[PDB]
Amino acid sequence: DIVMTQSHKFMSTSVGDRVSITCKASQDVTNDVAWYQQKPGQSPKLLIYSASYRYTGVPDRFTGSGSGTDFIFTISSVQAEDLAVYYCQQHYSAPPTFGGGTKLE
Amino acid sequence: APKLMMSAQIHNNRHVCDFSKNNLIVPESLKKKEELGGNPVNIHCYALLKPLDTLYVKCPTSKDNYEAAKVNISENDNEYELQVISLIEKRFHNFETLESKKPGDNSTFEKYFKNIKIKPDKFFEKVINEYDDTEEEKDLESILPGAIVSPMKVLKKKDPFTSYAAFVVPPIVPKDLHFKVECNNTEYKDENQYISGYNGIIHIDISNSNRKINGCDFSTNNSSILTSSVKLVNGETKNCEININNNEVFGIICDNETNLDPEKCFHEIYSKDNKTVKKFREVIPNIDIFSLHNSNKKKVAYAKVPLDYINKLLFSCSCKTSHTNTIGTMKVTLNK
Amino acid sequence: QVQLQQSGAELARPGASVKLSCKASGYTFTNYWMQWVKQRPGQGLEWFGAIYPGDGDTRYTQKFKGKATLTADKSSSTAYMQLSSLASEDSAVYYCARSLYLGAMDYWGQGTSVTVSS
Repeated sequence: DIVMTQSHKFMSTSVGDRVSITCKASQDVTNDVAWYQQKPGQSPKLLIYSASYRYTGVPDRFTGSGSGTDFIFTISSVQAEDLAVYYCQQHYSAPPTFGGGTKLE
Repeated sequence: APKLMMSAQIHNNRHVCDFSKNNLIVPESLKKKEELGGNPVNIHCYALLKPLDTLYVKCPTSKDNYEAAKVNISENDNEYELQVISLIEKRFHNFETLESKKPGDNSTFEKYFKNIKIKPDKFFEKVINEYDDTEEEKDLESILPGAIVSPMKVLKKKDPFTSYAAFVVPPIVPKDLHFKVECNNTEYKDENQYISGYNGIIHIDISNSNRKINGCDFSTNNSSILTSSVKLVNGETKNCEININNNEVFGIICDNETNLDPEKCFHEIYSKDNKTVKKFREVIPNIDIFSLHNSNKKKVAYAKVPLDYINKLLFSCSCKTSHTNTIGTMKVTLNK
Repeated sequence: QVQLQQSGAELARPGASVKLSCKASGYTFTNYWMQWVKQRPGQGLEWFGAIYPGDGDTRYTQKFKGKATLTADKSSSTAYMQLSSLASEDSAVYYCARSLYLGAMDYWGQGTSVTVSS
């Protein structure tokens, strides 16, 4: 199975800052990566699909980039409600696999 | 014979077949005896077309279209194309009684095939006549004027390994008409060379039912297609009305200056009363309809109604110009 | 209008079995994957397995193949996940999630909590 590594379990940022979260695939997955946001007590929400496309209704401050093995999720200007755990996931090869998540504080 | 098959027939107007994939990666009982690469196989699929029916051909999806499917999957298809999918979703893998006998990474598969390389783009608009060695990919229309033809498109974006294309044969053929299309790919296997290629092919014939038909040509009185016409081409609305029956053939022909309204006639029809476009399935869903919503051109449509057809409808189809301020048309009273 | 409604919380004794449900509405059930995602208390997301009800194909992460069974009822647009021989490691929230086959999970259920305890 493909391993998705989010090397940072935790990430701190101020309201109004830019922040980037990294996710590395153990093999090439092309653009078959999704990013999810999970806030306490809630189901995960899809934010980015196919590595760099904003999902329907996702605010403009959220973006993603990358192709191959190195992927980046970015918040251009963090808002106070953006604290959550962010997860990457690959679906290039079955079974889909999740990164370990990064908690934004 | 070679590995010959006829396309499957559905209703009285649909023909369909496909090509297989991943067949040169054989088991050791064969592979250990092999060296220096894999080769294509002698597989053929045949179509026999009559006026106004539709031929569907399915091929392994090119890597470009595969990658596109992975984002296009988020979009929906219209009902007609979904119905088409149910016509053509069948895969053809007839192993007969495969009883104790030898048989006869999703983008990695696409890459593994070194990017599947089948006939590209408007698979059936640019078509090869079997007339001569040039094999020129001619406009379908220059052989079959008024023909309706799709771009090539993915079968199920959620099963993005198969793509397909289709076209509708008009009433007029240049006598003994033959076309062909083909679908190639590559692969490799457990040998000392690690290369391999594969191919599939379709031969398209016609039956002895071609003739001029009804339909009120909007380009010329000296129609090469129709037994009826409408005075003048443009600048003012002109029209026809016709009493036709099942087992008769009729249609609508726009000029280069005009286009069909209904956009997908005949799948849609114009209701004279209340001035509105409806489906050719509103009261008669159990129906052979001789057209294609995703066609490359929306200027010409006709219908060949068989004797076993059970339907009846009073409706119209029209042609409108770039000014839009016209209803130039023919009223179709089918089985009136 | 796409909705996934999951069943209520379960308390189960070790060694017993439980069957969770995920009722889908608002889309063509047989054009999509229904998958399950496991989240143990305080931990990350684990992709569990999926069924494609259109053809019945199932796919499991290897570690979960032994004890879990995924099924679907096309007539009611409902997916089921059955956990057997429950152990403390099975205590978790299980989410169902819609995706195109092998794709991004766009709609999620609210989750069902399973607690394994004597």
